[PDB]
Amino acid sequence: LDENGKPIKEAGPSIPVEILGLDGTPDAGDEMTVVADEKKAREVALFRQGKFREVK
Amino acid sequence: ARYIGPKCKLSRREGTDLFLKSGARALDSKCKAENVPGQHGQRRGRLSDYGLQLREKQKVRRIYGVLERQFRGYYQEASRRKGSTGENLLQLLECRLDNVVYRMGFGSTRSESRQLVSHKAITVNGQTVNIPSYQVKAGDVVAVREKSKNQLRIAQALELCGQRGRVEWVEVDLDKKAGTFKSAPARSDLSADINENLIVELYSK
Amino acid sequence: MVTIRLARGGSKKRPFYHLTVTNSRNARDGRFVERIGFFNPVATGGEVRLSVDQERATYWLGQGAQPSERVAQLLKDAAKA
Amino acid sequence: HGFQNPTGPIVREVNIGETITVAELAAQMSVKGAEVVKFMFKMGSPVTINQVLDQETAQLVAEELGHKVKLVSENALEEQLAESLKFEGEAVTRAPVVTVMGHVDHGKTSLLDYIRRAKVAAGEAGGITQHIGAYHVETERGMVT
RNA sequence: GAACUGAAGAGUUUGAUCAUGGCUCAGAUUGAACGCUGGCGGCAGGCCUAACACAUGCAAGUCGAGCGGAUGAAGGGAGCU
RNA sequence: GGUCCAGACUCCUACGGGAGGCAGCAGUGGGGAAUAUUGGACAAUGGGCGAAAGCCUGAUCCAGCCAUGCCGCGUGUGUGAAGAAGGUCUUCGGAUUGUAAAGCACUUUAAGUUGGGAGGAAGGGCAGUAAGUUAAUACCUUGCUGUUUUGACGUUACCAACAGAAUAAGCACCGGCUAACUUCGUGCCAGCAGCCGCGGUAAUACGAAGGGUGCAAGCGUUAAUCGGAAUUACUGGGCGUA
Ligand SMILES: Nc1nc2c(ncn2[C@@H]2O[C@H](COP(=O)(O)OP(=O)(O)CP(=O)(O)O)[C@@H](O)[C@H]2O)c(=O)[nH]1
Ligand SMILES: [Mg+2]
Ligand SMILES: [Mg+2]
Ligand SMILES: [Mg+2]
Ligand SMILES: [Mg+2]
Ligand SMILES: [Mg+2]
Ligand SMILES: [Mg+2]
Ligand SMILES: [Mg+2]
Ligand SMILES: [Mg+2]
Ligand SMILES: [Mg+2]
Ligand SMILES: [Mg+2]
Ligand SMILES: [Mg+2]
Ligand SMILES: [Mg+2]
Ligand SMILES: [Mg+2]
Ligand SMILES: [Mg+2]
Ligand SMILES: [Mg+2]
Ligand SMILES: [Mg+2]
Ligand SMILES: [Mg+2]
Ligand SMILES: [Mg+2]
Ligand SMILES: [Mg+2]
Ligand SMILES: [Mg+2]
Ligand SMILES: [Mg+2]
Ligand SMILES: [Mg+2]
Ligand SMILES: [Mg+2]
Ligand SMILES: [Mg+2]
Ligand SMILES: [Mg+2]
Ligand SMILES: [Mg+2]
Ligand SMILES: [Mg+2]
Ligand SMILES: [Mg+2]
Ligand SMILES: [Mg+2]
Repeated sequence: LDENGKPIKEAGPSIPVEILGLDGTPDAGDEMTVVADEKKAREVALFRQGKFREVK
Repeated sequence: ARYIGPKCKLSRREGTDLFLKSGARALDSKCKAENVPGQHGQRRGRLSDYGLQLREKQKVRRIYGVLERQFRGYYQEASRRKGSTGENLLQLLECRLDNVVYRMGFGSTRSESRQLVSHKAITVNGQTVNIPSYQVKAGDVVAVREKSKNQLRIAQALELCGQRGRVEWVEVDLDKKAGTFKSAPARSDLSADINENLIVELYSK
Repeated sequence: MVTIRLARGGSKKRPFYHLTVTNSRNARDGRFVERIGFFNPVATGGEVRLSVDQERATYWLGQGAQPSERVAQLLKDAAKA
Repeated sequence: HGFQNPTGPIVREVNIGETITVAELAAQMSVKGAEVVKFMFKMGSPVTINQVLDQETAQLVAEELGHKVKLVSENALEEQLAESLKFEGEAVTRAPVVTVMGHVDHGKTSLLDYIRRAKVAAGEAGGITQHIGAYHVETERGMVT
């Protein structure tokens, strides 16, 4: 979605949007990247989750 | 999976020949095959009935190079079939494609015949098979692909299978490397040292 | 009404068909009245492509059963041979 | 294809991470441990068998004794992901982002409400901002975030 | 011609023994969960708990050859252009 | 996935006044030890309507995710004694890891790249001809003939070529039951444990290390059912003192 609802399909280089589809709630300051490779993204996220639990 | 590692500690632990090298040089003059592997090798350690049954099953499995789950499947099929499962298990083990390729002299050992079969170099009924479990039936004609007929491996394997004993149940056509499976070899065609009664006893518990 | 149609069995990308006489408002693979043969889209080797009971098929067609399009074509092909 | 007697020394492929013990380094070098420590007594500050040694000096001492040294990454997934994700060409201009900061009641919400004509300061619990707000507006000149 | 073919025990009460008797173990199965580890394929399976509450899309329509009406193509042309 | 009434609960509102029912397919919160994608097509088999093209179809056919299960295949093959170097134990003689490694020489399955390539397809439109129906070489129905047209899956199954050993092994256990043993630390501690039981200064039982034994893309633990249990005894037990 864009600012005032009305869902859109693309988002340009400096447009704030609301994305819907993550598994958990992130925290502010985290950066997002488009991976375009399902397996790589999933395994990297699992590795990051393990490191997060360990550091906690 | 597959057992890949030192293929001679198995002979020492089982205490029999248990062919795993090519048999070219010897067995005694490679490993001093009179002691169990490991630090505690000189100890004898007489073992119990369950130990004897386990050793017999392990010896058969390591001879034919199959893992435990496939072996349980073989046992279940032998029990299902008619006529004395004890030698039914051997009938069924002696019909695998890798074992048949080994008996025909195309490979030096079972591992090398598995290498040949898995790498798409064998045709059974004029068409390629690469499963080292294909139960060949009586009357099939195991051959070698024409693009794979000039490998040296087959040359040494044939010239060394020339002297190990006459199988007398497969006819190998040496000049062009084509075989024939007349029938399954009966119990009297194999070595009379395996006590398959121990295997049947072990699984019936 | 009462129809004659194909019930699908077999497995993924390997279809097998039973020629079944069913009340039309049943599931494709649900309850039926009678099976009158089969059809094999792949066959090959010793497998037969299709087999039908002539007697049962004629009896059910005489009782007012409407075959599907495939059942009509396959039944006329079987009657041809 | 029989036995050919080896002539020269023995060379291995030592693998080193972020840190390593001297004992482990000697083990991957197929040399006695006490030798390696001795080799430190002849070159700078010595070490002990069990002391945790770094990666740079580990690679240096492994290459000094004629061995092929290949190291590993402690977090190789991140470098593998980052490497094959950032490669592009082309460049275009973009609308600027701007933030508005100040003291409590100096009027930073009212300025944005005039620029956008949105009157959001009328709401808001307590008449204060407690959330960061991000807007994309078409001003009289161009687009601004 | 076939539709079967099939049945193991051990540890532990006593100084030692036999019996009685409980406990425990060796097997086969899960719609399984957890820990460590992890290459590929084929065929299957996947809210067992809250018949708890539900944002948003889709899941049942068709017939102009049953009937008025209004939408009114291409064309034949007619005039002026 | 219709109507009416009543009720509980959410919501709209311009405050006058209305709406809702995922135990359909995706999806969310919540509960939990724990169970997946806002996917594609109606090409196939079915269902509704139509006369017939055809329209509809989260049924269905397929794709996505997860070692959840079953099955199959890989992680190489032969030779190789200075029985290399290191590790471990030692009666200090040596033994073992071990043909294991290195060296030498072979092979390319699966995965990677390139190029070929079925089967799932029956039918539909048009055109012609021949029979039947009449009253009729009409319309229409039916055989056949010619032409044109259809596949989500899909970069399909499968096949051929290239490169290199190259890209791929862990888990539990080793006192008896029950296959597999020694050294070093610790000293009724720290700990282990299914049952007997281990640990108080030489621990094959705790924790490591060498070695070994089982399985193996899995291996263990927990939970649950039957078995062993003839321990509810119909098959098939007992009651003098258990
Ligand atoms: N007279 C006058 N009053 C102003 C002006 N700008 C803001 N105000 C007044 O100041 C008050 C607070 O302004 P506001 O914009 O809420 O300040 P703020 O910095 O956003 C509050 P916070 O720092 O918590 O986000 C408002 O009531 C507004 O009327 C101005 O230019 N002139
Ligand atoms: Mg397996
Ligand atoms: Mg403000
Ligand atoms: Mg105030
Ligand atoms: Mg006692
Ligand atoms: Mg439920
Ligand atoms: Mg509903
Ligand atoms: Mg749902
Ligand atoms: Mg409900
Ligand atoms: Mg929860
Ligand atoms: Mg789960
Ligand atoms: Mg359809
Ligand atoms: Mg229409
Ligand atoms: Mg629709
Ligand atoms: Mg759809
Ligand atoms: Mg799998
Ligand atoms: Mg798991
Ligand atoms: Mg040594
Ligand atoms: Mg086709
Ligand atoms: Mg023992
Ligand atoms: Mg001690
Ligand atoms: Mg113990
Ligand atoms: Mg221990
Ligand atoms: Mg249990
Ligand atoms: Mg009972
Ligand atoms: Mg029990
Ligand atoms: Mg009785
Ligand atoms: Mg009794
Ligand atoms: Mg009494
Ligand atoms: Mg008494």
